[PDB]
Amino acid sequence: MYTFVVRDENSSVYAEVSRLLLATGQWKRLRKDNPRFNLMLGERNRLPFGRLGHEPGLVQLVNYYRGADKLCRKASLVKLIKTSPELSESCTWFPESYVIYPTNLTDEREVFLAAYNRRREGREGNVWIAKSSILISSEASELLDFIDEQGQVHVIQKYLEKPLLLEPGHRKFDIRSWVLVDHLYNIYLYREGVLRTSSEPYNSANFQDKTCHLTNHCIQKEYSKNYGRYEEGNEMFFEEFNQYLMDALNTTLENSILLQIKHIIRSCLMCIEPAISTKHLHYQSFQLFGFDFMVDEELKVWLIEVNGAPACAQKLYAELCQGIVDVAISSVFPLAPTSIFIKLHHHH
Amino acid sequence: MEVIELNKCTSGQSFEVILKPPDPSLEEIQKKLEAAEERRKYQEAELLKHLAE
Amino acid sequence: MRECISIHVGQAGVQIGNACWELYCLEHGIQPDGQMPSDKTIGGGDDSFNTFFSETGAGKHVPRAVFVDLEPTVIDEVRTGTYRQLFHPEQLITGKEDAANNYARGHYTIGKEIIDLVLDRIRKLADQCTGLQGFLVFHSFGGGTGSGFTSLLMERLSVDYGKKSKLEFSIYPAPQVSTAVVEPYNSILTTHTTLEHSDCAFMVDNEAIYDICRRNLDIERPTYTNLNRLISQIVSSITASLRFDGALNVDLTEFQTNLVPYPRIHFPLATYAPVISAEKAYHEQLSVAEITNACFEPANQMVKCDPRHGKYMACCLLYRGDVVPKDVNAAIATIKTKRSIQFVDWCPTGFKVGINYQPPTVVPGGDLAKVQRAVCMLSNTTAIAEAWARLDHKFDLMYAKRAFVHWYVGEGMEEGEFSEAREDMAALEKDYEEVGV
Amino acid sequence: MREIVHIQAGQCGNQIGAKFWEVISDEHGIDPTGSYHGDSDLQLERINVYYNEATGNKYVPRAILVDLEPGTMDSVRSGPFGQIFRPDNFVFGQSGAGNNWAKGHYTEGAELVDSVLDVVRKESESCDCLQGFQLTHSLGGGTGSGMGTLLISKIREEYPDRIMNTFSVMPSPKVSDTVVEPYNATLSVHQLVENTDETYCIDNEALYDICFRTLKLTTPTYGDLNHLVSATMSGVTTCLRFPGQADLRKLAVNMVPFPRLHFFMPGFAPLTSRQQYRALTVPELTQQMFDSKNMMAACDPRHGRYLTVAAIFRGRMSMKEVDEQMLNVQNKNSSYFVEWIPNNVKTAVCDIPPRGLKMSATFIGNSTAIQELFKRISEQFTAMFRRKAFLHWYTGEGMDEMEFTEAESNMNDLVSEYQQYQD
Ligand SMILES: Nc1nc2c(ncn2[C@@H]2O[C@H](COP(=O)(O)OP(=O)(O)OP(=O)(O)O)[C@@H](O)[C@H]2O)c(=O)[nH]1
Ligand SMILES: Nc1ncnc2c1ncn2[C@@H]1O[C@H](COP(=O)(O)OP(=O)(O)CP(=O)(O)O)[C@@H](O)[C@H]1O
Ligand SMILES: Nc1nc2c(ncn2[C@@H]2O[C@H](COP(=O)(O)OP(=O)(O)O)[C@@H](O)[C@H]2O)c(=O)[nH]1
Ligand SMILES: [Ca+2]
Ligand SMILES: [Ca+2]
Ligand SMILES: [Ca+2]
Ligand SMILES: [Mg+2]
Ligand SMILES: [Mg+2]
Ligand SMILES: [Mg+2]
Repeated sequence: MYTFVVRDENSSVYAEVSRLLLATGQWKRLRKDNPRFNLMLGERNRLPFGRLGHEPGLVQLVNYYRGADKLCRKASLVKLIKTSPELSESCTWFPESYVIYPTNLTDEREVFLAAYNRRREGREGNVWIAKSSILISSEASELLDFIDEQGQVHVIQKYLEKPLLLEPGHRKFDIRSWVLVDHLYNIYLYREGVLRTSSEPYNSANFQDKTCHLTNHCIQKEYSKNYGRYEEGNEMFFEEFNQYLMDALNTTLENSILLQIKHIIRSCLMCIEPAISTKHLHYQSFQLFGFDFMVDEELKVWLIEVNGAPACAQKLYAELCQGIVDVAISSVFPLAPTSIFIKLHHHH
Repeated sequence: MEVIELNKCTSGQSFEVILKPPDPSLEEIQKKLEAAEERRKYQEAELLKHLAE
Repeated sequence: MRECISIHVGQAGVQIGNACWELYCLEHGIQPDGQMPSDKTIGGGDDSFNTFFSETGAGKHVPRAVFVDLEPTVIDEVRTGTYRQLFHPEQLITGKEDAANNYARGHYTIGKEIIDLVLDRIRKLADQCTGLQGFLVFHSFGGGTGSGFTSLLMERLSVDYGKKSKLEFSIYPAPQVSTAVVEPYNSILTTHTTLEHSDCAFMVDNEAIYDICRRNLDIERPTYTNLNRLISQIVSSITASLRFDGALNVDLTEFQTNLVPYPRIHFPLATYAPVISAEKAYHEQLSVAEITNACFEPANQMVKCDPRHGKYMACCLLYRGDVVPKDVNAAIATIKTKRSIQFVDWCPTGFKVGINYQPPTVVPGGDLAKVQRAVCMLSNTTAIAEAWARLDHKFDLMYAKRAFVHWYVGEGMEEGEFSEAREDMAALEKDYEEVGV
Repeated sequence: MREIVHIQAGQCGNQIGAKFWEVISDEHGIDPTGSYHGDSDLQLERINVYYNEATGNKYVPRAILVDLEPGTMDSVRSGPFGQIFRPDNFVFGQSGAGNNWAKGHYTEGAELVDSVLDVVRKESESCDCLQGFQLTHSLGGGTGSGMGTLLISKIREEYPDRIMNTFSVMPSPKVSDTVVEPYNATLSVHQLVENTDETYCIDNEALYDICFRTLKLTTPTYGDLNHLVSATMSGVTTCLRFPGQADLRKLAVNMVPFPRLHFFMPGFAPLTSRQQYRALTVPELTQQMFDSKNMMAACDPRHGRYLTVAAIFRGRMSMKEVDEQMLNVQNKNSSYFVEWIPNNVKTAVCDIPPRGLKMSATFIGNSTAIQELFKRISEQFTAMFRRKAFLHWYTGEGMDEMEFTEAESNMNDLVSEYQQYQD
């Protein structure tokens, strides 16, 4: 009889995993503070990694990688890419970014302005976006002043002015990929992604109205008037998107986009493996990641960010959560296909 | 990667490599010990009083 | 030459001390009868090994050691054991009933009645010293004597030997080899009262030693003898610089200067490699790079924690055996490009290296195989705060219900000492976080 | 040299005590004449814990036999090992206690108690370093219950910092000599709450059910019950009589988190009926040891929570497999262990097994489920006290009703204290 504890009541993903675990009849849920557990579904913030793996005879597993925050933080990701030789400052799939600390608090203000002034002089498009852990503008003055009005670290990265627009609609979108890393650091890409589409026509001459520029599911369902017009819940899945790429662009989702997505996932996760691997640790970790990508009109894939506590598409909860149990939990605590994941092989 | 202060002798050697630059008094202890003894004496006295009753 | 006095308190301190002095004698060529044929100066001398051994007119080399326990069964092993002839009776101090795993019983009730005698015996050893450096104190956190009497002894030592350094070798409690539930209480109580009196403390978590014995030595259920012989190898690596010719860590003061820039954060992490089973027919001799790389694996640390998620304040590499500086620097360069070694911005990113050409000595019939080269890394990392957090958490669980508190109050301790000690530990955890994040 | 002084009082106390000394004398290789004839040095390593060494290499139990009538101690002196006890350590009157706590505590017992203390003092004076005392008695009678608790009170007055341990047999209407047993047991329990450091609660109802249901004895006798008590007493004192860890005070420190909650439920395995030669595996030993049917307090552990648990394994077995099974019982039923005492389940192993068994396990639990035992006694007490029934036996000895009402409230307070830690 295996034992687990639930320490994040707000996780829709691991509420289903917990539901599945109990349904097997071979897992028992303890009080959240009971130290005699095999599996911890930990809290998002300040997870007590230091107390794991010190119960005699208990093989203990947790659903988060200590140190994975370096990848799942706005400013942290930028610093990681610029300072890690595996990714380098010339990384071709990450938008030119800069970490800007508000003046009321290293910082990259002067470096940003230098590159900003260069684009302005060369007639090039100079539209940046400021965000933290949102404002879109082409004037450096407005971007820096907006950050000083806040008190948290922000990042300024280039705004993809030439995004791939779906038709009909002429509308922006982004691609969410769910990736699972087990205790052995196998990288599993869920076969099912989701396109979070904008239900408004993309307008390049008005960044003030952010409805057609931000493809967040919450913004479209609150400030967009065409929500659900083209696809239910502004969510297009790979089957429809692949069929579209073939009909419109005479190409496939695997060739035009997925190869780059798999390459980006591997690069990011392999880069931090020595820092977060639990191979020789007194406890074991796995974690579910949400990678967000942008695709431009040239079919080049750009990484936008990585989410360390992602939610899932309503239609895909059952399949993904069961997969988490099969490859992440039961592989360590076996019970008494055609896998839904794509293993991204790599050198350890 | 610099080495400094290399010292050698018959039984070994030592050096330094730089990869990058940047109470209660005796009286007070007695009081604490005696205060604890007094507390034990008081607790034992109360027990004996309880048993005498 | 400057002398060092070793003090062993309680069962853990005594049994570990017994294993250490057994090893010291083998390393210096001293026989169980105390004779040392290699020592050509009969009756005296100021050689490096004389920091730990005095000499009688008859040529006997006597450890500068005192053993103290409230129950005699552990120390009776010394009085009749192999090395019974090394110590004279004045050095072995035993009572009749122990502190019952009760810090307050060892510190107050019993400590008050035996402290003066223990200091007198220590004074007799000090009177034999021309320039006493200080003391090395071995004890458990969990025992009533190891925790309670040690803290009282350390307080009196600061009074009677103000200018003398004091180092600790402390056994951190692990339920796998413990039958006492109150050890978190005792550990926090003794750390609070000893913190201001200890210049540098080497904590050894029984959980780490236990798993190294099972994993590397293929011992299914290690005994205290298995644990102590491994611990004594690590202790020997740490104190070798005091007992052999050299220029690194040559006196107790140097341990603090090299390992402790901030006085309260004085708990360096020890990591030792290689630990090879003697039952193996023949093992591939590991290189300098390989044993150095092993110093950054959690599996060979004396306290299980993750130094990848802390900051370093100091790092010292102590090699024994066939090692030349060329290969050390080559290994360090390789590890920097592969490991996550982050120093605090106010400390230099460097390593102090000591090499002793004499490889590790293995006790005949022990569990450890003879190796051509071994290394002990001493790093002052904030990652060891994980061990304080673990211990403080168990404390909080029991103290919230006042479980077992009456045993301590019954010995004359005020309940307020619990919260005073716990708040001190909270301040210690805050100091670590301020430096490491 | 951590000596223990053993006292046995009244009929039950002396009959169980006699069997205890017969069992451990066999384990230590001591014959009925006090002469050692074992074959293992482990038999003598800690022999002085319970035996004094007389001239001629003779070992004499450090035992004091007390009663208010001569009958039972005459049987002991004529029993198997009756000749092994010190003749001067027999202290007895002629009046009897009439199953009356007041006679044992205030009148008949009061006239004899000073002479018992003289023998206790004599034995204590010849101890290198006395650990404490252990008393065997029943709570339902008059001598063991009334005079036994009187003795405990006077021993605590003279030896206030020594550990006092008891094996206390709790009465049951299923195995009853007289109807006043709940009166005597309620009066005694308050004394135990105040004046002992550790009490092993042995319920005659649990002993009966074990003999009848598990051992398949059609007509259990007091002798059959005492066989279980002997085996249990040997099990829980193994860690005192052989090399290990250790002493009564250390045991108390790790078993008793709150001073009044010092009443333990003991258990034993195996309990086999005559399929008796079959080898018993570690899993079987561990599963039975935690089974309610193997426990002797007649309380359902699954009705409360374990504050602390000690388990002793005897015999040449796999200590690796012991830890795996122990860690399996906890990590499979952690809902019955309080989560605010970390690592509150301790395991110890002893190489010497009990006579006739390849291996065995003894269980010592400090469980809040023991409140069920005190609740049963309290309800039986009140059913009679509500009508002042049989009180004249006690008022005739000078007791007042107010002392009964105070004992009633004292034990209900104790029940209330267990209930708060069970939630
Ligand atoms: N490594 C190691 N740990 C030990 C040894 N002996 C005891 N311990 C540990 O020390 C703790 C118990 O404290 P002890 O040193 O035995 O107790 P003490 O200092 O003699 O104090 P009291 O017996 O209570 O008076 C437990 O955590 C044990 O695991 C030993 O020989 N080696
Ligand atoms: N450099 C850039 N160029 C173009 N669009 C961008 C961009 N950076 C962000 N966006 C837009 O912003 C949206 C999401 O922004 P971002 O992911 O930084 O905020 P967020 O993290 O709160 C949403 P989530 O974490 O759920 O993916 C995307 O739909 C994308 O279209
Ligand atoms: N287990 C057991 N219980 C007994 C024995 N003799 C008496 N009892 C119980 O003890 C109580 C009677 O007390 P008893 O010891 O005979 O009275 P005393 O001589 O005045 O102390 C009743 O609850 C009996 O069931 C015995 O030999 N074994
Ligand atoms: Ca000499
Ligand atoms: Ca000092
Ligand atoms: Ca009379
Ligand atoms: Mg995000
Ligand atoms: Mg001890
Ligand atoms: Mg009777």
